[PDB]
Amino acid sequence: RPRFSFSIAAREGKARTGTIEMKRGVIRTPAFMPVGTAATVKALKPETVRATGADIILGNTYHLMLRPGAERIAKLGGLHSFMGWDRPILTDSGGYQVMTKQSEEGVTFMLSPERSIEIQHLLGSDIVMAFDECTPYPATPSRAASSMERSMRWAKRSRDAFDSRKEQAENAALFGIQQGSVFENLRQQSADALAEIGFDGYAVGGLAVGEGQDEMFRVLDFSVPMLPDDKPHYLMGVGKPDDIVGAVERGIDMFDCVLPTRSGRNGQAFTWDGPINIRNARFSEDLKPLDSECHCAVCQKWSRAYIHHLIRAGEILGAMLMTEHNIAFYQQLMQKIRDSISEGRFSQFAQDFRARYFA
Amino acid sequence: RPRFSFSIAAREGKARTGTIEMKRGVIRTPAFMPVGTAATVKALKPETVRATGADIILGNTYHLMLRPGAERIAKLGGLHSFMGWDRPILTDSGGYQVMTKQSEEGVTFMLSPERSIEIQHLLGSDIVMAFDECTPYPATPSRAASSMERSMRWAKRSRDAFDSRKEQAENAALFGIQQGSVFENLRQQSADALAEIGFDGYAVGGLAVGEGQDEMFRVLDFSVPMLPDDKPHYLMGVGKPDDIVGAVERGIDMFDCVLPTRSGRNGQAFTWDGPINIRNARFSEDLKPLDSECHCAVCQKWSRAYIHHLIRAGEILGAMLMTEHNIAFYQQLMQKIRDSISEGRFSQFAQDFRARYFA
Ligand SMILES: CNc1nc2c(CCNCC3CCCC3)c3nc(N)[nH]c(=O)c3cc2[nH]1
Ligand SMILES: CNc1nc2c(CCNCC3CCCC3)c3nc(N)[nH]c(=O)c3cc2[nH]1
Ligand SMILES: [Zn+2]
Ligand SMILES: [Zn+2]
Repeated sequence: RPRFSFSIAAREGKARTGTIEMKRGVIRTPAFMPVGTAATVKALKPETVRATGADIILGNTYHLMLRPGAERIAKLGGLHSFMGWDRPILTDSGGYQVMTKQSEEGVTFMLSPERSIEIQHLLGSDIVMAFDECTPYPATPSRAASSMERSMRWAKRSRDAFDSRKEQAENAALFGIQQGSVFENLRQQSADALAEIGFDGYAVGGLAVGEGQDEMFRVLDFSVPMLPDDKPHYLMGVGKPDDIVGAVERGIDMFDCVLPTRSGRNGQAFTWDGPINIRNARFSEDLKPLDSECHCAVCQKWSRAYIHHLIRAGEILGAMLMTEHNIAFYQQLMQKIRDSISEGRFSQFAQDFRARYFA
Repeated sequence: RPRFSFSIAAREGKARTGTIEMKRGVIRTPAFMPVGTAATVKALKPETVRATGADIILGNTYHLMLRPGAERIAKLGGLHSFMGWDRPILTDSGGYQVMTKQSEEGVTFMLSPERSIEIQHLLGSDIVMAFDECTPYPATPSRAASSMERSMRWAKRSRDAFDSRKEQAENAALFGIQQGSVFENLRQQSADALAEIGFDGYAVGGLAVGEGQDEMFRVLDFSVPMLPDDKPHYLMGVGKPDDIVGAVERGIDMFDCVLPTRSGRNGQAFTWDGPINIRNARFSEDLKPLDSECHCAVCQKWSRAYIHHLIRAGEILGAMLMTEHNIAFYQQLMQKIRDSISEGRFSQFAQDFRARYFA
């Protein structure tokens, strides 16, 4: 395999399906990336994450640079070896989660474009995110513009830091992040600056920060077409099933979110008929699986009533089973989206999905 | 298979190795039984418990009768179906863990010999423990005697309750529990009373309650020979690796303990060179597996340094990996004990084990 090759195999409207080939593996797009924190996808062995269908996972830079330390992980052989995941890993740049002392050089809380890129190198990341300033929502246009402009200066710094390190440049990929809050002109300036610099993929940053789905979709409507069509489009931090479907309808190829893992541990199970909270007393004697159609190992073997008991009791197996189901559900969603675009029936799928999910 | 058949295949001194055949499976003896609580072996899927080599697990009566309820579990199909373990289950009688208002009828806190036997029936237990009064340590001889005598009255009540229920009598087995604290004459009276009543197996109760290994071994020395030789001998609540080895040297066939699961979640890992606490800073960059010879999946794939990180971080995968290793270690110990008795070299094994474990 190549360092990086994105190929689009089929299209429907603005939606695309295809593949990213990297040295450590192939990523089917549109892709959902389960999130680790602290070098683990919470409550799952890597082999379980893979069995759900995940092709890539996100590593948590912020946590790891604090514990156990990026240099320690490199000493130990890198994140893949450390945690036992041998397929691609995307790492965020660490600044969204830091967001103490902010300046043009970076932030102390320390992190700069150069140090972020070096930490991701030490971790052995396959997809490296440029270091950016996420812009709070709402933002005035002045503030949005200042932030975006800083982020684009930091994007060039990130590019040059990555390219400076031969090992990294030859084996990893680098994504830039579009800012500009909800303002179309700032989103355009941002897209143009990133395209001039040139990246292997382009994230849409600064969304899912409190604006709500209608506003998120409105900004995606104009923002995603601004990015280079022939590179992947990553919507950071999104999201709920219905958010994913509409974002693919608007040209997004990649997704990450803590929703399935975090809310699973809290009792929320995704189903094709909408989310359920398994702690609810109505499930205490319900012998059906979490979802009626789901192919995961959890739905093949255990009832709602058992998982209800486990979560009510605070048992670790409860978090394990809920998280495996939720991540499997997300992967099954992505598979249905891929197959429906490939068959030219995604718009029908989206409508059918919504009718039933919100029934 | 039969309801219950214990066959001794080989002997060495007082040690025995053999098999218990039951309808749901065969149990290799000497056996270690992982403990659930709340219808789960903490942090493990049943298939993982089986992969470690366990032939039977213990269910936690006390917890289950409170949550989710014994009648609810029966409504749902019984404990085996509920939790997904289709092999034998031993259930304790619930009184050790209760130990509010104690009387000849039983205890309120409610539980009596009859209700304990019925709860174990509702759970669908394969090996049912008689309901007894555990005797605190230390105990005066008067107090020990009174308690033992009550327990033997309750043992007959348990026998008659079990036999009254045809379904239970035909498909499950019933064990009696010897009391008498550390007093040989009371242990003899107890053995004699239980033998007169007749049980499928005999537990040694009332030990591992604070007396220390030397005293535990002294009481086993005279107590186990008092029990019928041709039935299994169960030492309840024992214990550390070294306790297990010496107890098999004294004629014990079955063991249960929370030590491997509970202490695993706390950072303690068993190894052939003695226990280690993985939280210790000395492991932070140690690339070796938890134990150098262990065949478990955890030692094949992850380092001490990773598990150290996980437990320090309070990550659920840490508890999962530590518990799988510890239960696998215990099962490997039992296998070495079985093979060494079968080959007439157990006394050598015991000496070698101790020299290295305490090196
Ligand atoms: C939920 N919304 C959201 N998340 C955003 C994130 C994070 C995406 N997820 C990373 C994981 C979080 C735990 C470890 C890795 C964002 N990140 C960056 N760098 N810039 C954004 O504008 C940015 C914007 C984001 N919006
Ligand atoms: C650790 N020592 C110890 N435990 C004893 C236990 C419990 C054995 N383990 C049962 C599991 C605990 C959680 C759910 C099932 C004892 N039980 C009974 N009935 N009588 C004893 O003398 C008795 C004596 C015991 N001594
Ligand atoms: Zn499922
Ligand atoms: Zn091991």
